[PDB]
Amino acid sequence: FKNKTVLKKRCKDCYLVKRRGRWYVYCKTHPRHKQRQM
Amino acid sequence: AAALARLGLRPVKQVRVQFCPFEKNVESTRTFLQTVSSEKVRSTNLNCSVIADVRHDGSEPCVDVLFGDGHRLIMRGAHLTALEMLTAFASHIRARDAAGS
Amino acid sequence: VKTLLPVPSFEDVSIPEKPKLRFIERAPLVPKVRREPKNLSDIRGPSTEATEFTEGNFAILALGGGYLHWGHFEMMRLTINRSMDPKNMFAIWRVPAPFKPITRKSVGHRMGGGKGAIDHYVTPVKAGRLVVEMGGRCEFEEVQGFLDQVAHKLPFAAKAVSRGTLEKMRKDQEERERNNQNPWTFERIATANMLGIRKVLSPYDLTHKGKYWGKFYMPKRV
Amino acid sequence: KFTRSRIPEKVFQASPEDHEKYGGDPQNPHKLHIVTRIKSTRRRPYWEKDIIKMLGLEKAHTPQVHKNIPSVNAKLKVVKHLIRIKPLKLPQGLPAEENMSNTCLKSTGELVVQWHLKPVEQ
Amino acid sequence: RGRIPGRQWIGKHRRPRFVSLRAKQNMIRRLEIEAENHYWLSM
Amino acid sequence: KKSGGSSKNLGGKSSGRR
Amino acid sequence: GSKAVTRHRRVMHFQRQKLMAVTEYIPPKPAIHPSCLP
Amino acid sequence: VLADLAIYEPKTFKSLAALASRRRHEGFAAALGDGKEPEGIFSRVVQYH
Amino acid sequence: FREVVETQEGKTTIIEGRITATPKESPNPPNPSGQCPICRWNLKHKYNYDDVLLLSQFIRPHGGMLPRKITGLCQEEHRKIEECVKMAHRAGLLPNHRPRLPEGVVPKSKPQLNRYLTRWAPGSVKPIYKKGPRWNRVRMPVGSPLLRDNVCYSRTPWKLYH
RNA sequence: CUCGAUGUUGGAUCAGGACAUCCCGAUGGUGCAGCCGCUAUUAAAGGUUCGUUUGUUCAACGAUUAAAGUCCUACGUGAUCU
Ligand code: FES
Ligand SMILES: [K+]
Ligand SMILES: [K+]
Ligand SMILES: [K+]
Ligand SMILES: [K+]
Ligand SMILES: [Mg+2]
Ligand SMILES: [Mg+2]
Ligand SMILES: [Mg+2]
Ligand SMILES: [Mg+2]
Ligand SMILES: [Mg+2]
Ligand SMILES: [Mg+2]
Ligand SMILES: [Mg+2]
Ligand SMILES: [Mg+2]
Ligand SMILES: [Mg+2]
Ligand SMILES: [Zn+2]
Repeated sequence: FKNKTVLKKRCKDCYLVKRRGRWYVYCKTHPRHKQRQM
Repeated sequence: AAALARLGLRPVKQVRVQFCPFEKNVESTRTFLQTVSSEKVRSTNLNCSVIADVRHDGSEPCVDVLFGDGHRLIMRGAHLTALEMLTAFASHIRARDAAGS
Repeated sequence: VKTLLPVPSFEDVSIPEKPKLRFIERAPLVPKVRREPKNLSDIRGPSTEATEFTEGNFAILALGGGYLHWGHFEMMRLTINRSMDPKNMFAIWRVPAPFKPITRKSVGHRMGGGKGAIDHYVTPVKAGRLVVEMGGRCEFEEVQGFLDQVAHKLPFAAKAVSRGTLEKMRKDQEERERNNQNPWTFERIATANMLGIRKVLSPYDLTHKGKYWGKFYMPKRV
Repeated sequence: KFTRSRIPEKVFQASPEDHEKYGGDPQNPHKLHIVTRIKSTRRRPYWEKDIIKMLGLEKAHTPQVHKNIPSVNAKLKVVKHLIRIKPLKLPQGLPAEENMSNTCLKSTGELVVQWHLKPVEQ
Repeated sequence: RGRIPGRQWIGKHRRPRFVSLRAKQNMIRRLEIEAENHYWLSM
Repeated sequence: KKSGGSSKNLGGKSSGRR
Repeated sequence: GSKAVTRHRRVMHFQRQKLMAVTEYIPPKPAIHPSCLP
Repeated sequence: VLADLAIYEPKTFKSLAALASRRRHEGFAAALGDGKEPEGIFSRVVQYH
Repeated sequence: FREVVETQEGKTTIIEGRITATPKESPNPPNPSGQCPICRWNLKHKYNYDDVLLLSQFIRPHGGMLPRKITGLCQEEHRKIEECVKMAHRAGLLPNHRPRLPEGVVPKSKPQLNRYLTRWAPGSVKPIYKKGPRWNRVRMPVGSPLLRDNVCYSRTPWKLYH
């Protein structure tokens, strides 16, 4: 998880989900793509 | 076919799709045939027969699945969607496979 | 039967011999000796030069006033020359090279003792001016990507535009002024000095009409 | 710099829609204004202070009558933001020597020549 | 916390003032009076 | 406290001619 | 004081703030939302 | 006087409250109408001259 | 509506579908020209989170929203009802539309806090530990901005931030 | 602001607070096999050494430590000391 002001999907397997009041990027194929809205 | 190809047809022994194409309630069952008759799904297990039985009796469409364990799944598609039948079919594959192993 | 549509043809378009952006020098050819006043009104208000397309079809529009130093020109040049197709694209400068001298006093010194020495040069830009103009055998979606990337790095509010989006932008502003349901507008009040309001306004507000504040431009103001 | 303000002449050209809204007659202009100061001269330039005095408007909320003529209007325009201008209406005509002492200026701008302080029998 | 640098209502950094609904209505009320003044000064 | 420079512009102090 | 052109957005005189507030664009509102009609 | 009436003449004050309430309801009826309705009985103003 | 029944007898499962009774829209809508159920009955701007008789017609048996393509609502009204349903659940106004619980699951006892006009999900909101100055106060949202155009019978407009 | 005086470095004594965390806790990512690391989220309850030279704050060096944190407090503290 890296904090990001602008969330961007980095591959086709990234999906945007809003959890605990903020947006996240989750990716099972490449966990390094995981992002947290700052 | 992509979602059903991931799971495979390993525990399945036969799949028989019966419908009367001149009737008005066969579209879901014909869509089920399109998905399971795909080369991707069929290539997951070459010992599983996929049979299409066309009829003109006026009977309601049926999908009869025989698993290797000996259990049967009968999905009557007159009032089922192709997605529902494929979801149920996937669920029983996920179960019968565990029982055998 | 998915319906296909015709495609525009750019065969009639010509490409210059040097499509890339030329190099901009830090300082003018001959260095200036006479030191100049700050003259902040060169970035204040609407632009009256380089507001229309000349050769190309696409550009970066300035939505505010500012000064372009040499560091900005290098960012524009390299970013554009790298992202463009020399065969089917071409770009030109719509702003002159830095000519306005900016003095600085040596660090640590007190107020007074005359004026500082010329440090660097800048190019003043007003709101509504085209900074770079592109064209060639290309659509807007092709250049808009890296043009907006450049526009974001400018010291003022900027945005990539085309002959169409610029025209629509201007006609949309005129439409808002006509159908405005508010019976009170900044212009009417200011020009008639209603409420004695000119005691808190500027002489320039008679022409800017509340759309401009310092170097900032407010497009939502009618 | 803050200076006196030149008002464009177009500001004082009434449109047909204005005549409907306010009810004036362009062909029969009113003769006299009713002018009342409703704003302070504090925090206003001295030239505005000076004109308020000339018009006899030093005391707020005190109606003064003035001639509706270009010269007077020129002064009124300088301080238009400090005052309220209404037309003097004469529903029973001008006061005469007999009724000089029985007049009252109503809030509607009508100067009546009889003031009985009685209810209307009608 | 939440201090305003220097004096509140002067200088570079100031306490922000906001326009209330009644401040707007007050201004519009005087705009209507002046608009009518314009009319009666036109004839 | 660094020592500063000086202005090199002299004269120019005439009053208005009226 | 600050100059007429500043790097930050200069604070306005309160009377000017009110002027801006009172002269904001008001869009024409239709009686019936156009999406609610054939 | 209104404060004095509330303390020492509560029946007169209730009548005044009723009168105000009646005039308030007449206002609403008038505002809702399109001019067809005649003026309310308590809304009529006595004119002086 | 359509029900799906799974009947397992011996080694053979049978999946079927039956058509049950379907409710019909009340006859003679007051605004036949209306383009969605809301404006066909002149209900636009005239319903709130507590109008469960209205809201309950557009939700699934377990409390979930129904698709806009099925109900026929417009995007604007569909979003208003969606937010209103979330507030109705959180206020406890839909006690017979609770989530489906798998066999053997009994929720633990949780503290009961009565609430209404709840915009956010309780677990996703942090305490306001620093309120900030009067001129930059952190506010507690109440209600939904989607309902800002609802008919207001008072002279004060709806306060959406407390 | 204070010159009809608001005592000026470092140290001693006692420490209050911030977290932009040095150690200890909980997590995501890794060019994370493991052992060690790097990076980010969360965490301020508790802890954060002794010495040689130098007035020193620092710095270098010796020996340790789970770690020898960054800062604010009139560069905290002289009607408590030096
Ligand atoms: S179309 Fe009328 S409210 Fe949706
Ligand atoms: K920028
Ligand atoms: K200040
Ligand atoms: K002193
Ligand atoms: K020593
Ligand atoms: Mg202060
Ligand atoms: Mg001279
Ligand atoms: Mg002189
Ligand atoms: Mg100045
Ligand atoms: Mg003293
Ligand atoms: Mg401590
Ligand atoms: Mg932290
Ligand atoms: Mg100290
Ligand atoms: Mg002391
Ligand atoms: Zn990814």
